[PDB]
Amino acid sequence: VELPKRDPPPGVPTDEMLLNVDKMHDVIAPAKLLEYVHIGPLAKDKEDKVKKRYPEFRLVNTGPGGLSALLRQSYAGTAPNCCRTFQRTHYWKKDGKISDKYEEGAVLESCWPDVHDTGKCDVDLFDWCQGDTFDRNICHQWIGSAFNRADRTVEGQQSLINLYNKMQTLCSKDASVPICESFLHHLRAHNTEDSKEMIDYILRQQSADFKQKYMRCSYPTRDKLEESLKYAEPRECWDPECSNANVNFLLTRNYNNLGLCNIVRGSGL
Amino acid sequence: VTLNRIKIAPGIADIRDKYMELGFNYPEYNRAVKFAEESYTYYYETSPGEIKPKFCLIDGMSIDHCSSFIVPEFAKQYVLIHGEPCSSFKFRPGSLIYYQNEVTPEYIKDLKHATDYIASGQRCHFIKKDYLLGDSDSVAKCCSKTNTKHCPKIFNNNYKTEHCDDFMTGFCRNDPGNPNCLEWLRAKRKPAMSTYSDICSKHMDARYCSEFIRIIRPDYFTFGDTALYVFCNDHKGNRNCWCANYPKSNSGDKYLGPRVCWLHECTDESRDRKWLYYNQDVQRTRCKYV
Amino acid sequence: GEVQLQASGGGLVQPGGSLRLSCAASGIVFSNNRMSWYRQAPGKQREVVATITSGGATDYQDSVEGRFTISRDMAKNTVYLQMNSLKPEDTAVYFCNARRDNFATAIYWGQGTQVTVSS
Repeated sequence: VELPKRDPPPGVPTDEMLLNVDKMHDVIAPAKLLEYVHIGPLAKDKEDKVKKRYPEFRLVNTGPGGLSALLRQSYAGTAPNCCRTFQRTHYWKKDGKISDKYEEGAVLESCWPDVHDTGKCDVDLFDWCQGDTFDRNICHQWIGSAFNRADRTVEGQQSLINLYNKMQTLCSKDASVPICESFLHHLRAHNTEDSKEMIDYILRQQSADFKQKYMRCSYPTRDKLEESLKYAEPRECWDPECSNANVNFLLTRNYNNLGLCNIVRGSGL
Repeated sequence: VTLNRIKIAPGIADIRDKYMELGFNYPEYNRAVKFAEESYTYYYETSPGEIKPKFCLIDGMSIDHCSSFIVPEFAKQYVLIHGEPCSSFKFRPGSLIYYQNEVTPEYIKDLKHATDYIASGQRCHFIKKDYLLGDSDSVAKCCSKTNTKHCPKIFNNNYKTEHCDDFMTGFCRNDPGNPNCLEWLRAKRKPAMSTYSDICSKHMDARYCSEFIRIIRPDYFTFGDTALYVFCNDHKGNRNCWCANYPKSNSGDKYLGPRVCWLHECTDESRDRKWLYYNQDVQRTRCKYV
Repeated sequence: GEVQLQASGGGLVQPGGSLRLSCAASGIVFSNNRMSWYRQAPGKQREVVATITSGGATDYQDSVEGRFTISRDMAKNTVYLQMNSLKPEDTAVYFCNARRDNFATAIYWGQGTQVTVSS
């Protein structure tokens, strides 16, 4: 008996059906948590290839015909690869080497977006910014950003206080090392009673050799102090020791007195 | 069982709905199963955030047959998910068998075990999402905002999210005066502020570095201080660097901190403040004139 | 005559204690002079320990910096010297001193008070 046959209309694929995961390394890498990145139809044999390329993601079968998507679950970026730069958000691992650019057979590893807005880098950078590995740009920006730490929760705030105690202990031993001169400077720019108090504590803890070399404006000689009583203005306004001093090594009292010298219109000294 | 009579009876109102007049030797199997075919060319949603064409995707059928009934421009933002199970005719693929008064879920199963007249599959089901990028160049066009036509919002939200950060670091290094690059910098995330810190350590004289300093002060002033330090070390003879790195002393710290007002050139109101350090500029506003 | 700079507040205290010295000036206004606390150990020249300008800026000797603090009260016209963490080498006679801003000849010295620290 005859049958009324009819073929369906020709298929018209959408953008999703034409997606190829092997072309989307720059689409998948910036993906965030709770975000589905559709990658199109994926054959069964290419599932391990995709899952090993993106271990931080879960491969989800979203629709028929093998339609799949990737959902970021975590960030596996390590401190030495994420903390010593502010511009690299991810990197690729292949044959034991680390590269900024993608290559077939590599494994994606991504950094937390807030890795420098929290204290997740304080431990690694506390050691890296000492000694020969000191990078002036990265380390100054690290210390400076800690003062305006965007993580204002009780945890980001507490990690900030833990870092201050470590820097206070370290810089009390020697405040001349570059990371400590930067910490003293940023305390000065913060301009609070706590930061000023920590400055005086660190500088007063220094050795006699440090004070004789850098803090002669704070500790004048007998003849210098006795002569300064003959003038009405503060000693810091005329003392050559204070005009040649490193402002990061001045006690808070001396630093405040430097801005009380009555500058005549123009240059007043 | 063997079929002896077949006929297609038109529907009542919707042309897409029709009836399949079936006739068998066992009269208990005789039935008039209503089915739906095609749909339209949807440029609209059938449900809130959904497009479910009247089409039963049979197991094994090509996947783009289900999307035959959507305008391609409209279908760019829709993804095909799994649908509810349905039935169809093997000789007439894509038909949507209805489960009505006489057509029970059991009947349609008994027929499939009987003869090769009915296939099974899942219902067409599209969900609204957003545009789906697939190239590195598509990311480039969206993030650089040279072409924002088929861009999801995560790559076209005026840099409110961090999705474009990795592309913009290299893009803005090559063209720091780009207006979209300054907008990306105004979002004040670390990659942007670090990128312009490297740029302005070489091009602090440029006008876009004056904007860089204004954006980052006072929340992230260190990114400008490091750039000014590098720039005025590499350009120690530049007169613009007179107050930041005094050229006639070993350290160049003659006018740092409160000593900034000891020279009129450092406090001149007509000078761009990018030529002073952040705290040096703060002390300038606290100078006591007589 | 009648330019009085009497110092008080001294006494005897074990090393580690504290003393607060006072000097209520008369015949002299602080908004016009620099006040300075001196001390003189037995058989030794006098040395300045702390000072304060007519504007209020302070300064200290290095061996007392952080331990001593010099303050002023413009209403009471009295200058103070808070002494903390007294070390045995602080035993001396502490006395007031007033020096005009630009009138150097008008300098005045006060009557000291005894500070002794020991066990």
